[PDB]
Amino acid sequence: DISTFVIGNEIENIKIQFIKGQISVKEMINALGKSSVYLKEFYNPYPNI
Amino acid sequence: MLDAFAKVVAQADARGEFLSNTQIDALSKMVKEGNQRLDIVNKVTSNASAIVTNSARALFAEQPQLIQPGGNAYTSRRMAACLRDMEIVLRYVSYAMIAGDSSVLDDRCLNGLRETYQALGTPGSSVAVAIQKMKDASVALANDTTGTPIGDCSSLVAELAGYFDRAAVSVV
Amino acid sequence: MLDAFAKVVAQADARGEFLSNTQIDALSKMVKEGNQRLDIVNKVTSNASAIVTNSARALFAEQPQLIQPGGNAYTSRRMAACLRDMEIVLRYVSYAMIAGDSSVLDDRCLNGLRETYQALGTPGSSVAVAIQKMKDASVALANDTTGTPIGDCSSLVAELAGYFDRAAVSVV
Amino acid sequence: QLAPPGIPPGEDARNNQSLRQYVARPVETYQKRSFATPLPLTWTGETETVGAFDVVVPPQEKDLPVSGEATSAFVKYSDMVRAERKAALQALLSASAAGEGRPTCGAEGRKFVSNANPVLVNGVKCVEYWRK
Amino acid sequence: MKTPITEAIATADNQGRFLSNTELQAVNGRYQRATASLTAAKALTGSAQRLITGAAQAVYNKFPYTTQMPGPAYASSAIGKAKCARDIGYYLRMVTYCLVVGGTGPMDEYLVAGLEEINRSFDLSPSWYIEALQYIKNSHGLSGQVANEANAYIDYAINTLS
Amino acid sequence: SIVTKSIVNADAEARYLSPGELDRIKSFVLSGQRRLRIAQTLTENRERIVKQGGQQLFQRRPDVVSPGGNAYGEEMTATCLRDLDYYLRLVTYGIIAGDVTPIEEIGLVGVKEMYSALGTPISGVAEGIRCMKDVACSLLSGEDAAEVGFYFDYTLAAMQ
Amino acid sequence: SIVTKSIVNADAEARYLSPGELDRIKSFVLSGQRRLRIAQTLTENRERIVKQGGQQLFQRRPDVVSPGGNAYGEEMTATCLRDLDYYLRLVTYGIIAGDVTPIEEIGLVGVKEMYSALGTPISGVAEGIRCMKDVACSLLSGEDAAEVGFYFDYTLAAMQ
Amino acid sequence: RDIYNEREKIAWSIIIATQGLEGFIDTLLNTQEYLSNFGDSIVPFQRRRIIPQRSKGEMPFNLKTPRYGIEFRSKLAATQFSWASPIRRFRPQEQQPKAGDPALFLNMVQEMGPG
Amino acid sequence: KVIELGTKHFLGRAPNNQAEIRFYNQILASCGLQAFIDMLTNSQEYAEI
Amino acid sequence: MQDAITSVINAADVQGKYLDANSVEKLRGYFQTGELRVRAAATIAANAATIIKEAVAKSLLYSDITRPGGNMYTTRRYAACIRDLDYYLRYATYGMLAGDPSILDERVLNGLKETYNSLGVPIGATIQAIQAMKEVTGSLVGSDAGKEMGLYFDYICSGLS
Amino acid sequence: MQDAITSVINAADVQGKYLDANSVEKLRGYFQTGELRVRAAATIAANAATIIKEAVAKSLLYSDITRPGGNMYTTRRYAACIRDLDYYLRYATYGMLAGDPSILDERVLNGLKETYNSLGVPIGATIQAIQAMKEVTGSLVGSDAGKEMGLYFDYICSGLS
Amino acid sequence: ANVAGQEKIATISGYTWDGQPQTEIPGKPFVKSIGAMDYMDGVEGGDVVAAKVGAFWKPKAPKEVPYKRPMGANTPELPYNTVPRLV
Amino acid sequence: SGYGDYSYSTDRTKGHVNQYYV
Ligand SMILES: *CC[C@H]1/C(=C/c2[nH]c(/C=C3N=C(/C=C4\NC(=O)C(CC)=C4C)C(C)=C\3CCC(=O)O)c(CCC(=O)O)c2C)NC(=O)[C@@H]1C
Ligand SMILES: *CC[C@H]1/C(=C/c2[nH]c(/C=C3N=C(/C=C4\NC(=O)C(CC)=C4C)C(C)=C\3CCC(=O)O)c(CCC(=O)O)c2C)NC(=O)[C@@H]1C
Ligand SMILES: C=CC1=C(C)[C@@H](Cc2[nH]c(/C=C3N=C(/C=C4\NC(=O)[C@H](C)[C@H]4CC)C(C)=C\3CCC(=O)O)c(CCC(=O)O)c2C)NC1=O
Ligand SMILES: C=CC1=C(C)[C@@H](Cc2[nH]c(/C=C3N=C(/C=C4\NC(=O)[C@H](C)[C@H]4CC)C(C)=C\3CCC(=O)O)c(CCC(=O)O)c2C)NC1=O
Ligand SMILES: C=CC1=C(C)[C@@H](Cc2[nH]c(/C=C3N=C(/C=C4\NC(=O)[C@H](C)[C@H]4CC)C(C)=C\3CCC(=O)O)c(CCC(=O)O)c2C)NC1=O
Ligand SMILES: CCC1=C(C)/C(=C/C2=NC(=C\c3[nH]c(/C=C4\NC(=O)[C@H](C)[C@H]4CC)c(C)c3CCC(=O)O)/C(CCC(=O)O)=C2C)NC1=O
Ligand SMILES: CCC1=C(C)/C(=C/C2=NC(=C\c3[nH]c(/C=C4\NC(=O)[C@H](C)[C@H]4CC)c(C)c3CCC(=O)O)/C(CCC(=O)O)=C2C)NC1=O
Ligand SMILES: CCC1=C(C)/C(=C/C2=NC(=C\c3[nH]c(/C=C4\NC(=O)[C@H](C)[C@H]4CC)c(C)c3CCC(=O)O)/C(CCC(=O)O)=C2C)NC1=O
Ligand SMILES: CCC1=C(C)/C(=C/C2=NC(=C\c3[nH]c(/C=C4\NC(=O)[C@H](C)[C@H]4CC)c(C)c3CCC(=O)O)/C(CCC(=O)O)=C2C)NC1=O
Ligand SMILES: CCC1=C(C)/C(=C/C2=NC(=C\c3[nH]c(/C=C4\NC(=O)[C@H](C)[C@H]4CC)c(C)c3CCC(=O)O)/C(CCC(=O)O)=C2C)NC1=O
Repeated sequence: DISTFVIGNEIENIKIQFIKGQISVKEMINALGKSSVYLKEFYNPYPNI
Repeated sequence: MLDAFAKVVAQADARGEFLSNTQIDALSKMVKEGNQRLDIVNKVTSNASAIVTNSARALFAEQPQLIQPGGNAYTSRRMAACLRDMEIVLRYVSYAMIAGDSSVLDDRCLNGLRETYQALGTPGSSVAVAIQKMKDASVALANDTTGTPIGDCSSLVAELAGYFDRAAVSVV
Repeated sequence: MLDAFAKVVAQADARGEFLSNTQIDALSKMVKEGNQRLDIVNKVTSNASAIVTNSARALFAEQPQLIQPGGNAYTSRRMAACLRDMEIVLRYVSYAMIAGDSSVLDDRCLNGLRETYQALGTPGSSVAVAIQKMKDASVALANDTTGTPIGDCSSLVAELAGYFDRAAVSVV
Repeated sequence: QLAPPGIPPGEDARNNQSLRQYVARPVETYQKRSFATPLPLTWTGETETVGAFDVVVPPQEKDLPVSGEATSAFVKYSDMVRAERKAALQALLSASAAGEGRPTCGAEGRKFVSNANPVLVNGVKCVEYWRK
Repeated sequence: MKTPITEAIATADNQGRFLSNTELQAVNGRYQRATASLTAAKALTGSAQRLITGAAQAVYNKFPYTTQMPGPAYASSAIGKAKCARDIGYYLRMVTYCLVVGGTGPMDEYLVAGLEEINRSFDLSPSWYIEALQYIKNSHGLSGQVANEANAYIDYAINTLS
Repeated sequence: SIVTKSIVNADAEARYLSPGELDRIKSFVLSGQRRLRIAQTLTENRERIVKQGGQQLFQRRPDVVSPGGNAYGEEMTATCLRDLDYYLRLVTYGIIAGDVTPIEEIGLVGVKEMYSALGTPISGVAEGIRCMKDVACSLLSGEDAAEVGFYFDYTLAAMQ
Repeated sequence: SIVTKSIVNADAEARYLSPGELDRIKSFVLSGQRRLRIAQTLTENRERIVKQGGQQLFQRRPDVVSPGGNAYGEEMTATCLRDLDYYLRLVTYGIIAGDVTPIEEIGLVGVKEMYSALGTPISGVAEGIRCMKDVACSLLSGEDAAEVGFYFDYTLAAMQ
Repeated sequence: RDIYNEREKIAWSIIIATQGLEGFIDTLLNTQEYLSNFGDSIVPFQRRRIIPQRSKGEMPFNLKTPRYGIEFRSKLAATQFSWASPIRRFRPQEQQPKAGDPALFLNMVQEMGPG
Repeated sequence: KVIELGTKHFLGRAPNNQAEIRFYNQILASCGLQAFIDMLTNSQEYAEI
Repeated sequence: MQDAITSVINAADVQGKYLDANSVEKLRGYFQTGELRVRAAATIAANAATIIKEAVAKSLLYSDITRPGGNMYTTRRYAACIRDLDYYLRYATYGMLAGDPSILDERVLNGLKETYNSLGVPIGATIQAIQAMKEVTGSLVGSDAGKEMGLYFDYICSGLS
Repeated sequence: MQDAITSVINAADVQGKYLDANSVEKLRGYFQTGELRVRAAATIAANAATIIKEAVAKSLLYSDITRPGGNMYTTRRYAACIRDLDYYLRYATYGMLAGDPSILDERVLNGLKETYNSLGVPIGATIQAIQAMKEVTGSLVGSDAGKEMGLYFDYICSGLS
Repeated sequence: ANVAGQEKIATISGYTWDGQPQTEIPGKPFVKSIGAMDYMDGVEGGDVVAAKVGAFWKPKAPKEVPYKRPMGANTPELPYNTVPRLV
Repeated sequence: SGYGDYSYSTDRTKGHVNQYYV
């Protein structure tokens, strides 16, 4: 769950957009994977390998 | 039985804490309406028999089966009970309107009315249609000037209609 | 409501037969204690308010949630009801101790107490912990010397503790 | 058999009710009325109470003395480790050897840890089956 | 809950009648009395911590034996002083609730119903709380009808304690 | 830090820092001296800032220190002033770093969860931070106060 | 444990337990009941044993509680009584195990190093153990006291 | 006495709603059932609660019906742990010691007296 | 590591169990290298193989 | 995961056996306590936040670990640890409903000590917080359900130590 | 190594506790079965060679592993494997006397799979020979002692697999 | 939910301490109270510091439309001589 | 590694040892 490693205003517009039925599951997952949260957790602390 | 002033205090004792200033200007503004609210309840209690009889007459001109022989509205006593069941809900809606909170409405009027009407075989949907027809006449009668200063009362008639819909969904 | 003497008679009428001599010297022994039993109930009724207040004080120094705002022991009426609910169980335990049988304890104290506490939302396990803390103080106060002849009372304080445990398992 | 509870027999209100406004009657029993709850028998000789004559205080620590087999066999066993026990005590007492090396733990802590069990070290042997 | 609203409703329901002009006037009195009571509630909220500490100190100065005598009922130890301050805060909270509500509805429900049972069992003198309430009445620093309305709910608690 | 953030944002794209990022790093290292001066002024006036912010908070929110409030009692009030001191220290860190990374990584990520688990109203903390912001900006010049309140505003936005 | 030690001593030689070792295991399991009884008596009289041993120690060795002694002060005296309780517990373990393996593996291996690193005189601990031995043997029968002091004597020998 | 069946509560629920509490228990006390058993001169009581030879009874009416039931529990029953800001502890571990703590022997050193 | 190299060169095998490692670790603890060599060569295992 | 029923069926099936009298014994034992288990699980679901709050307040709220330098100093770490305690409570409730701690082995304890050691989380403080949570939980659910829940709480503490 | 008594004493000592009622329960349980354990150990010491001979004859004596190419073809390998089976039987007897399989962990199973894998010894055939030895041993010592011995036989087989 | 309650944004109906759903009318679960504050504006985010929700820079339109427009082809056609029970 | 970063070296805290008198 995200709430221990985010402030709260990072993926809010992505959540509101999916709850309204504007984006599919795949678009929400794609937008989720290219957020600043994913960059901070699984890209910055590790090597590319 | 609570009024709207009682409700914030009953939620303030629970946390054991003083009312902050935002709750206080929420309450002074509410008070500052004040006269409008009692103008509303004055208009409903001045015309209560007319509301009830016109709603019942529209109900039976609409649904003739209740006064058909064998209907639930049959017999001199069952019509007399149906006449002022509606007047009971009108009385408790006016109590909840003057209180600012639907605490007297839930506690003595709508508490256990559903299985009361189930145990008698009374169709609760027709009671709800009667409640809706009393509601329409009450909000129609509420927003006329009739010698009152001109202003907006919209947030009060929305609450008055909300009490009627709360009564209508709880019966059925 | 039976005493221990009426127990054997109520089981003697059922078979329709006279009490044999073994039941009789079972009963003359029970008479021959006699004074010890009333010394026990005298010690509990002399100190009843102390037992109840010290047990309640230990209960709230232990479980502070009941007196926390929102708790089951909050305000002035719920604490007043909790104070002497314990005094009711102490009274009926003393009645059952003087009777020699837990027939008055089941009839008019423990009969329907569980769904009474369920219908109110009262936590029955905390009532049981309060019963246990009254029990410990009562058996501590029972076996003490206060200008009384030295002897053993062990079979009586075991029965006194058994009444308390019967009250404690039936509430929860 | 009988009409539902409370309903006066013969004057139901659902008699000729239409199907488009008929309400199903909820079932009601006498389970919650006070007269219907089961009492103790107590005429068949069954009082469901508790009192004197059912109190028992059995001792579990010193219930009463223990068997002769355990006693005789403890005396037996004690007549078996006595020689070796006194020999071990004798080996401990006069085994007052000196130390060597810089102390690691206060003034003690020299080459050997005190009271270390030697059988753990010397009791595990390297064996070569078909030895060299 | 005793408000001017709910007692008017209770008087209309006892006859089983609609709300007459009697009830509407009784409600209108609450409405043009409320403006000073809400100011009293704001002002007693703002000065709360200071008044509780001063009232506890005034009780300790008037009755010095409460800080010296050993026993659970006295404020000789630290938990006793904490519970004494908790009780004074309870009294001030009920006074503010009665101020904003408009009658002695909250404190009748929360404080005085079964009050002397506690003072008799837990062996607490009501004169201590009387001395605290007299300090709170003397030291709230209000003026006019704000003072007249706060004092009138203070001495109701004083009258019930006596 | 601005340098760190520029380096990561350039690292994800697998490129060196463009001349814009280097320009901005240069401008930052050139302003570092007044950044340290402003951090000085805010740092060594901490007692007055915390005290006067605590006052404005307790006058604006009397419920938190009212009988039973979250900060009710001597110890709880001391703990609340401790929290305000924490946030002032974080603001000084952010001022010297040139970016809210220190403030946000320490004290903002998961602050709602913590304060909900503690039973503290987050709006009271926001009020305290706003009061401290006014008190602290009162002691700075025009441009300095503008740049310093820049971080108090971010801390308030994150703490809604 | 006697069973454990017999098993290891038979394991090193790569043989099953001879009938002598099995005889001794049998005699041990037969005496286990009075072993548990003796452990009961010593176990549940621990307060008097520790108290009266501490007295005899402090009267025999006033220097350890004299001003500045290792056990000087309330806290140090409490810690010394704690140590005596440790050793009484170990003696009960050894009584039920039928052998000093529990006592020696816990509390005897490296005891000199520990007490030298702590600055405690080991002779004082030996005196305390002897005093506890007398107090504890006073509460047993003749044969029981003989068998129980059998372990106190080993603990004293190891603690020279 | 107990209610006969649930239809009787439906029957008498209406006098409260129309004629007030004052007209409800007006009609209740002027019944033949009240004047038959208690008259004007006798405090009422539960009639025939116990069957004579039996021990057990039929749940006296204060226990049978408390102040509120299931209908109102959902609304004004209390709770545990209601975010209620208690009086704090500051040292919960020091209150009772652990196993190897020498704090258990502080009530023993006075007992050992050099005299 | 010095303990394993000692047993390998002077006894032709690895350390046996954990109790053997405590015996040599304390010899290296207080006496040092030359005392460790003396315990190995003067052992009863050395004498018989 | 396998509950009591699954474990009995597996023990019977791994021998080609039909469910005999001992399996019936265990199955009846589980079926008798199921209703108490459901009651306890409902009550625990009702008061999870207050249980965690009270356990943290009694165990590590004012100690030095919440102070600068402690493992749970910053707000990130405080939130992370309260989330961990929520995990422990929820999985103990699952284990109590199932009557079998295999879910704790599969979903909680597998690689937990190693994660805590790599992160630097103090194990003793965690075990003490779980012990404090056991107190409050047994308190709230009564004696029998408290012993049931304490079984799995102690299982987690033993797997963590 | 630790037996049942040592394990109980350790569990009690690791908590600063005195031996309470549950420890007494376990200790009585061991003391009641000790005499049966001694009887079984004596009987097994009496007939070790015949047990190993019969297990080898029923498990792998005429299979292809004893022919050219199989593990244990030559006389060296046959002797080595019968010595291994003797080890397993002796250590299972030790574990049965102690009532605790820790000796099997410390003296037998530690690094055994790795040695067998480096040598090329088939693990399945070894487990089957141990299973056949379990049959003969339970046969010779009767039902209760056979279940006791089979506990540690299955422990060895699980540690080897 | 406790945050939403504590900051006076809205009351969320939860459960009782023993796990049963809260409700003001015992028919269905999670039925909450109403009145006098469900119809007040400018208190959408009350007690939240500087909550800018909507068009905060101005007061809002007077909210009046007290007339009924005949619905053409969109009047909800219901059955005659009966009541739509449920749906 | 970031800003709020735990180190045993910089941990002056009795969290790894339970000294509950501090
Ligand atoms: C528009 C009329 C609708 C209708 C009414 C109806 N009601 C009944 C019977 C009863 N109604 C009640 C209701 C109340 N009692 C109360 O105290 C309160 C205050 C909260 C209410 C709302 C009761 C107790 C009865 C039974 C007693 C009686 O009336 O004699 C009846 C028929 C009478 C009978 O069932 O014998 C009718 C016809 N039913 C409809 O068809 C209309 C939709
Ligand atoms: C230590 C106090 C525990 C506790 C008590 C508690 N009880 C209630 C409410 C009631 N208790 C009864 C009980 C009895 N009535 C009887 O006639 C008898 C004789 C056999 C008993 C035991 C009843 C009828 C009530 C409801 C009436 C009322 O008290 O107003 C209450 C709260 C009051 C309420 O629910 O509004 C408490 C607090 N509860 C605890 O938390 C303690 C463990
Ligand atoms: C016995 C009880 C009792 C009362 C209710 C009041 C009745 C009343 N209402 C208003 C005053 C008012 N009454 C209304 C109400 C309305 N205007 C409309 O156009 C709508 C039809 C209706 C809304 C439902 C408004 C809007 C005002 C105030 C004018 C304003 O706010 O601009 C005033 C003038 C004094 C004042 O403004 O405060 C009075 C005496 N007095 C009483 O003694
Ligand atoms: C009003 C009621 C009432 C009473 C209870 C008795 C009180 C009382 N008890 C005893 C007599 C006694 N009382 C006790 C009781 C005790 N001794 C102890 O050490 C225990 C603390 C305690 C047990 C609970 C015993 C044991 C005897 C008799 C002495 C004996 O049997 O050896 C006697 C002496 C006469 C006799 O022995 O019969 C009297 C007058 N009298 C009364 O008028
Ligand atoms: C407009 C359509 C319409 C209907 C069809 C009926 C449907 C209907 N029938 C009955 C009621 C009944 N219906 C039957 C039917 C039958 N009896 C038998 O023996 C056979 C099975 C079958 C006749 C061939 C009976 C016996 C009753 C009476 C049931 C009773 O009193 O318990 C009732 C209950 C109300 C009442 O008692 O009248 C209703 C709603 N009503 C309607 O409004
Ligand atoms: C609803 C509002 C409310 C009131 C009024 C209230 C009073 C109250 N005060 C109590 C105790 C107490 N009250 C005090 C207070 C004082 N004693 C002194 O010596 C001082 C002079 C004085 C402080 C000014 C003390 C010391 C106790 C503890 C007494 C005991 O535990 O025996 C107790 C006993 C339960 C407990 O231990 O907390 C109650 C119920 N509780 C409430 O919930
Ligand atoms: C020269 C560098 C070097 C070091 C440091 C070293 C350490 C080392 N420490 C050991 C054990 C140990 N080390 C400790 C240490 C500690 N326990 C604690 O709780 C503390 C945190 C910590 C002390 C500060 C303990 C208790 C053991 C014994 C383990 C056991 O008996 O199971 C052992 C096992 C050997 C034996 O004692 O038999 C070695 C080899 N070896 C080396 O060559
Ligand atoms: C560096 C970032 C950071 C922050 C902010 C932080 C906060 C933090 N605030 C705490 C308590 C607290 N904080 C408050 C604060 C308040 N009460 C109010 O009413 C006001 C709204 C508010 C003051 C403005 C109170 C009263 C407590 C004690 C709560 C209790 O113990 O019940 C605690 C628990 C005890 C402690 O201080 O160690 C932590 C860890 N930790 C961090 O690492
Ligand atoms: C379902 C079973 C399960 C558990 C339990 C689990 C724990 C777990 N705890 C973590 C961190 C953590 N856990 C804690 C916990 C604590 N700090 C203390 O002082 C206390 C003793 C303790 C709480 C009682 C803290 C502070 C961190 C953050 C470490 C850090 O940010 O460096 C992390 C790192 C992930 C992250 O937060 O980014 C994981 C994966 N994962 C799982 O899958
Ligand atoms: C390459 C070196 C080598 C040898 C020698 C060897 C021997 C060997 N001899 C065997 C059996 C046997 N060997 C004999 C031999 C004899 N009976 C007598 O009386 C005579 C003295 C003797 C013949 C000269 C018998 C009877 C068996 C079967 C025993 C039985 O199954 O009971 C078996 C078991 C079954 C089998 O043949 O696979 C092996 C493995 N294996 C090897 O790898």
